[PDB]
Amino acid sequence: QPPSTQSTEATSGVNSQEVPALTAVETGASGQAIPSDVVETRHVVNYKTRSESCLESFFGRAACVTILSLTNSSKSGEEKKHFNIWNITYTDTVQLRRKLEFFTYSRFDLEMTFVFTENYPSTASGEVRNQVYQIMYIPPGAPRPSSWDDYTWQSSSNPSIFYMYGNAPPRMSIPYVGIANAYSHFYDGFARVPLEGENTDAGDTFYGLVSINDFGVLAVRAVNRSNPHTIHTSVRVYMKPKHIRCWCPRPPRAVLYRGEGVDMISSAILPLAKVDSITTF
Amino acid sequence: VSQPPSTQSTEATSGVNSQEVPALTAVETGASGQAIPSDVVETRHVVNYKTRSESCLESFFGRAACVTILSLTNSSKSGEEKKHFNIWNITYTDTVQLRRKLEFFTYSRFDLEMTFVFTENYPSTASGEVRNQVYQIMYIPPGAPRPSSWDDYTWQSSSNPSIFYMYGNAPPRMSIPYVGIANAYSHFYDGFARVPLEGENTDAGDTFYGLVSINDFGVLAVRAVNRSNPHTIHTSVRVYMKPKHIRCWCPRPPRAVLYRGEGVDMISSAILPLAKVDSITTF
Amino acid sequence: GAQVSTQKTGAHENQNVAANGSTINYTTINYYKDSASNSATRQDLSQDPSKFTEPVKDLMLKTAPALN
Amino acid sequence: GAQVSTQKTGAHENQNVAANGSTINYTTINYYKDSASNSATRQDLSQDPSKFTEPVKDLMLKTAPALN
Amino acid sequence: GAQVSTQKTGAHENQNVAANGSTINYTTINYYKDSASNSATRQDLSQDPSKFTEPVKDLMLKTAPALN
Amino acid sequence: GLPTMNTPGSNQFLTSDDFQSPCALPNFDVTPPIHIPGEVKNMMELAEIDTLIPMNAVDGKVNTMEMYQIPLNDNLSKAPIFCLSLSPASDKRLSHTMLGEILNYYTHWTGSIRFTFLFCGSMMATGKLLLSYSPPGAKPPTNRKDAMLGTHIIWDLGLQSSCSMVAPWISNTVYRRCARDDFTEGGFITCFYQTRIVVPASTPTSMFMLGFVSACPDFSVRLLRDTPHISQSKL
Amino acid sequence: GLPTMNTPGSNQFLTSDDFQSPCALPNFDVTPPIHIPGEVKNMMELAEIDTLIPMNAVDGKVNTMEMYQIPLNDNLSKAPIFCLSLSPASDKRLSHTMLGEILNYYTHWTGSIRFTFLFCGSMMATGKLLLSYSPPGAKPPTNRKDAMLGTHIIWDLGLQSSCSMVAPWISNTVYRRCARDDFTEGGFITCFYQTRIVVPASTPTSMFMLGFVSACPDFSVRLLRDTPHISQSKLIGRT
Amino acid sequence: GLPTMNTPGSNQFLTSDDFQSPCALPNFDVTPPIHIPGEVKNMMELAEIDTLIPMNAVDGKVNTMEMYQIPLNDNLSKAPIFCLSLSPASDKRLSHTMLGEILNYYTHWTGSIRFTFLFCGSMMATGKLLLSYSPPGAKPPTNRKDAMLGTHIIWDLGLQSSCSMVAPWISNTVYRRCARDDFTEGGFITCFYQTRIVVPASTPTSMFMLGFVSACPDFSVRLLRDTPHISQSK
Amino acid sequence: YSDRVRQITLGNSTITTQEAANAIVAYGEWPTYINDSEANPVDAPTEPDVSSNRFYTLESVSWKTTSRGWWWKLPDCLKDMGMFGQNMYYHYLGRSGYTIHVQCNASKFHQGALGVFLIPEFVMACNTESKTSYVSYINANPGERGGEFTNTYNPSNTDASEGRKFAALDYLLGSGVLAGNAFVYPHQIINLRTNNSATIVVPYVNSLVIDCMAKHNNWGIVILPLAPLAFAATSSPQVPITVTIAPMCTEFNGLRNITVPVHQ
Ligand SMILES: CCCCCCCCCCCCCC(=O)O
Ligand SMILES: CCCCCCCCCCCCCC(=O)O
Repeated sequence: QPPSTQSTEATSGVNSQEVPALTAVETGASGQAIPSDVVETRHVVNYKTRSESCLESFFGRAACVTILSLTNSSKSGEEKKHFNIWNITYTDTVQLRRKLEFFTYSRFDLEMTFVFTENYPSTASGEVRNQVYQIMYIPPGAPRPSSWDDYTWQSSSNPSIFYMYGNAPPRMSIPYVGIANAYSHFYDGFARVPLEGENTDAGDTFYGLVSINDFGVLAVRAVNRSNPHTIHTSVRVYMKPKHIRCWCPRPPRAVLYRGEGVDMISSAILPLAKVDSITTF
Repeated sequence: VSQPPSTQSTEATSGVNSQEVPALTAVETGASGQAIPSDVVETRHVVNYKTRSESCLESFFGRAACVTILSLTNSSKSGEEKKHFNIWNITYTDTVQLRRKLEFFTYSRFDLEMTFVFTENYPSTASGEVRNQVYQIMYIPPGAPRPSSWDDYTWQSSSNPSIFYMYGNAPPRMSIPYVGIANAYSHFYDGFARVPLEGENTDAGDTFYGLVSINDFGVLAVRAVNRSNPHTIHTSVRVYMKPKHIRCWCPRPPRAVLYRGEGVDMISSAILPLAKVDSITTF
Repeated sequence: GAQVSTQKTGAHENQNVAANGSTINYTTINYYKDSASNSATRQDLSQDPSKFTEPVKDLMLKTAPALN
Repeated sequence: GAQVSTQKTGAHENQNVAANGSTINYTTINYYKDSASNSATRQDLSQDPSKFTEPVKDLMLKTAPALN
Repeated sequence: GAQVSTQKTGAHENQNVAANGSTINYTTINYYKDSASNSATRQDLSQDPSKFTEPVKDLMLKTAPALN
Repeated sequence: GLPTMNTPGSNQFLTSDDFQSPCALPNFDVTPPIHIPGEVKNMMELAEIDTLIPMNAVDGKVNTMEMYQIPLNDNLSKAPIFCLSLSPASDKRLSHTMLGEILNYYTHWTGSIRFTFLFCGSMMATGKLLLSYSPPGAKPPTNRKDAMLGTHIIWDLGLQSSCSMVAPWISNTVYRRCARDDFTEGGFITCFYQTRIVVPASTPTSMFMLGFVSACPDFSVRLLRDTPHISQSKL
Repeated sequence: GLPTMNTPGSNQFLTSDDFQSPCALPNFDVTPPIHIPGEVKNMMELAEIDTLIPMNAVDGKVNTMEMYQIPLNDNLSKAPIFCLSLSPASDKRLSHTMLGEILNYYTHWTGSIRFTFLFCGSMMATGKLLLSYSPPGAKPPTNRKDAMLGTHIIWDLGLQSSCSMVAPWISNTVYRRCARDDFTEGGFITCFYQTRIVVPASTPTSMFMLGFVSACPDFSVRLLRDTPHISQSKLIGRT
Repeated sequence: GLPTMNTPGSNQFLTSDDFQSPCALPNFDVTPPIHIPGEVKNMMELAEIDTLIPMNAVDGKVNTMEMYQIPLNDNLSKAPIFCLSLSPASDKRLSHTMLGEILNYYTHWTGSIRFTFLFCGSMMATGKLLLSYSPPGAKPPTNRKDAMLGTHIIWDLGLQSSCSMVAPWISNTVYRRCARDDFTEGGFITCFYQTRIVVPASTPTSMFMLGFVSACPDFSVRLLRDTPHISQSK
Repeated sequence: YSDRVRQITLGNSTITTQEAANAIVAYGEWPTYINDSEANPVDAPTEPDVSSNRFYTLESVSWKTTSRGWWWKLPDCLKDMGMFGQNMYYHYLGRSGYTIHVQCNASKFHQGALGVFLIPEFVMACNTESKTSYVSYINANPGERGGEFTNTYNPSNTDASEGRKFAALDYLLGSGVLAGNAFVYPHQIINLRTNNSATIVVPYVNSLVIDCMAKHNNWGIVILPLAPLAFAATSSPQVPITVTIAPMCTEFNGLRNITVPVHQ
């Protein structure tokens, strides 16, 4: 059988030199008292468990992490909008990063699902054939395409997915790919150490984990040639960690995020509500 | 691998001139009469192979029913933005046929299957090309944030469950485990969420009574996924539900009159459900 | 790890269990880790109406005068 | 080469002992070469909160004075 | 007629021994008559660098002077 | 990978479907069960409970408490007190009973039906009643004489006041329809006096009787259908 | 060759889906695991950590460090020093403690909750404090007299600087909702002086106490949900 | 017949797929294999082969044969005579060697790197060179002193015409990016004279050294990626 | 053998007290040397032993009744500390655990409390608003001197000079995270009422087995005046706070020419 939470044993009145209800918070230890130490209790049997809050369950759902914008353009301009290159990150989304940021370190495999949706944004509606999209991963160090029709879309090594609109949302599994044994959610350091002969103005984005995060980019394009009647396609990227362990827990952020790091906005330094009094329930 | 039980078989009988007369049985005791044909008439022996399977509760409650209809609209007109967003509480107030069947019991325990049927039409005189739509359904448990609009951050659904459905594929489906905080769902609640006290208003609790005051399992949110098209398109979403793995307790009669509202309220215009006949001796 | 059991009978059966040999067996496999995902249970034909039709303290006999 | 294991219980299930019926079992087969492609793992419900709630070198008993 | 093999490990998996847990197990069946239709082969980690890095007729030792 | 063929019936939504599906809330542990009394396992357990028959729903006595009260008296009569069509689903009065309500969710039914009558007179009241069931397909019971060509019980009013008659399962068919049609003739149930009710001076002269109907243990139903007694405004 | 029938639910994307999928990066050599201190296996392990309660959320204390300081004084008063609604993921004061933050991701919760109080006055100061909990009925106590008619502990201020009270699981339900709800209201916690704080010469007359809250070992949660505690402007796709 | 559910990812094409498929040419006779010499089973077998380093990157020696010829003189000097940034894939001097090119098909790499040098001067000339590797996060090896502080060997010129210096895998990360990631700095490889080259009368006083780079046996690579060194018109 | 009395003996220095709370071993783990099974570099390691694993004192700070806290980075503080400091500049890589002992003496008539929290990866926000993550090396790494917290936020949106600094807000712990949950991190509290000292054993924590100390601060330390300092005197007496730190099981790898970082 799986473990359940502990049962509470039956108790009665106590008159002893034992002090389970008294402690010393200063030690760094939490209080250890349970109802059986403080009040008379009955025997209960606990069949309730905590699987619902295990880390795999906590992090068990896919979340939207970014939105990409692709356009099929019949105009002389906006050819460039046929493809969209995004830095891979989860920091565009606050709900997911907040959950991940409960831990200093994490190790997990990741799976991605994409959802495509499209409309006809122009007043001049007309026939458009069903379109196909290519999702290409460009690893760090790999070349970027300059255009939707750029030769690098050949993908001889870069992995990619060809999705035809209307089929089941495309999907793929990614193994843990850190160069460390665990992913770092936080990094109190610099990518490079400025040395004595260097300028004293020594910030310039070197500070923070952001400066050491290069997981490549995701390049998505429509794979066709322009059609007279244009399309705006929105691609929502979903992520779900899988097989996840974490270490060195930390409290969540109470205020709105400012960019990639832990920077704060002056408009959100006061996260808690006021009350009328200390004595109001 | 065994023979299922059949309904009661009949033994052969003959008339009995005795002091044992089961026909004359009291009901004043609260018991029902138990006589069967072998007790009152001469009978033929009959082997009984008939099985009460459709009457078991799992079968009675084993079919999906439409529960509600949601209206979702996709349009380029700015005044229609709010119509791409549809919020609905889960309740079976909206569906007479299913509510009534559930009512036969005071309490029930079951897992529930949900299926969504989407249908598209043009609500206006527009009829040009639009692109195939995608719909998102996310469930928002009590206490979770609600989206303010169809296009918002809460749609991230990082912890809330959700389904993305492409129009034209098989209707999406999901199983929901029993979610009560009780050991059974209550079909009825003869009580108040809170007890007013210490001299507060004597009318207190007047609008906070009955099952609705304690019934909150969350809300279902459905939204258009696509950016707007020049030609307005409307989708009717039919939500179907089917209980399964079901146990029930404490029988009740079914409602005999037109329901009105969430609870047991009668409608004054329809409290006369029984048909009249011409005579007690009509046949 | 499949389960095998009999089917509800149809038009060409003699209505006896296993009297139709293997004809009436079917195979079912659960594909999910969460039992909520399972298809409906085997019909449970067990029942006991006395809970509602003869809920009495003093056992009643059919031939005895009910009001002894 | 299937794995067979117990399902989490639901509405019509047993005493949450998973020792009552075989109808609570389910099966699965891994279909991909990398384990990263598999389903989420079986839940490990082992816990040890003491490493965060009472990380003290010199152990105190809860009924002892915290400080003597 | 399925064959089985060890899956490559992942994030929550065991040590590099890959010997811990029967759950690391990818199962496969070929569905075509031509083996050209089969999925890719098992990783072959066998290596022989001497063919290209030390194809010396003489026996050369690393500690011995290369010359003499 | 594995070659497959999609047969007809694929990707359809059937409301009677019994296929497995992913759990939206996977690994939710279910709130533990407790014993709750009154567990119901089969709808038949409720069909077998005696329920009052709304027999006197005539001339303003319809949809009132008096609707279930069958009048009786101390006069001379060779006429029926009451008459019911047997069909538990089509008779207007039997349909609106617990048995009829469970039954109305079904199209076919079979088995014997129990009719129990309780006399609520004075203790000093006496008399004897003739209750009978006449199988279908012949001149209806009409008077008290023809009514005896069939199953009957003579109810001698006494301390064990309540009594019952079972309209035995007699049919040509295996099952009968719940739907009214001309073929599925249920037969008739009527009751008339063997003798008038007799009471002593200065006691009530009129009395009421309460009839009940319930399923016998051999009873069953088959195919489910929507119930015609439920209604709603268009949504 | 093998005939098949697609069921409802086919070709849909469920965020709760646990189906297997192809690897985009086959045969990848995964960096080996190492031992890392502080592994967390369950979120509940963090829920059991005692953290401070921002009780003093009155105007001028709210959102500053003084928010966590419960005032105490040697003046004699029968008034309560504090009051809390026991609704750990709703009460403005509790929803942002670590226990509340974990619970903000859950819909339903259960089990006892522990409250620990640390006195930070001088060594020279003494007195006695009454902590009390009552089930969600009758009236919140506004008087020590009623506070006594419930579950309570009297804490001798002394060398053991801290004490705790546990609000036992008393509920009609198995699980209470996190969402504010009258039906599932959790009860009341209050504190009164039993004995005024006694202050000798040269000792300050005002003191602070730090209150803490944590999950007890029997504590559990049922169901995940999104938190109404973090937000952002609408996200617009790069173009 | 058999009830089934299509999952996300259905009816999509992944270039990384490893699925079975029907044969377009049923029952085809594949010409039998023969023992073809020189079999390669793994790309690392090529990574371990010593190839030349195009060290003489000075304008005018670029894209010519002289590109691989490192000049030496008998002139007394304390100057550095060699400066590599190590990153096998991103260093302009290494990215075009076979090791660097193999790595330009990978995102990450590990293991120690070997540098082998060959003296091609007169038989008559002798002397000693300092070959040194200095870990990153430090002032470049400006002079011989700094080179001596780091990991080094002294190559005493004689009959054994070559020598090997190894730059061990000292890294904070397990793997480094192949990409020019300032975070995973290579460190520095340099060379100083240990002593002036001693040249007897009537010999050349200017000679060349060749350098080679190869993978050590603990070397490996990770994810495959497109190489930036090749292109074409649309 | 009471819990209130301790003797800490590392290297060639001993710290004692007649008043302490039992020491915390974060996560229940002691610092150890890297096992062959988890090693990254192949360089035979430098193991300074007593040369590094001894206590050093950071400059004492004064606790005023208006203080909002102090912070230090652990490896940064020890950067100039004798041989430990030299090995940091001589090697690319290095690893150490720590023993941290914090003291603050007070009279029986003083009240107030200092929480001592250790934050693995203590990452503080940029005080510029403007461009994100703009922090200078020099201000990020103050040495044993440390830096402080304020109760006001004033990002220097118009000037980098005050922007190169951290937005060290006390009530959001410099990161946006509420101070009341600081207790999640290993911590011990010095309550002037009773306990005058705190001891915490700190394991090395990273995603790597070993890293470069010149680039990364594995741990930070925060001392927060959770309860105000007070005394009956209106003089609002300040009391010293002394933080004493020793590295543990120190090892270094990757000997290189000694480096010097950008200086003030
Ligand atoms: C074919 C697509 C390959 C995508 C590779 C990148 C996978 C996610 C990298 C980890 C995300 C950052 C985590 C962190 O902040 O520590
Ligand atoms: C992801 C979707 C979650 C849906 C949760 C709601 C499930 C139904 C709640 C129970 C409603 C009352 C049932 C009853 O009357 O017996």
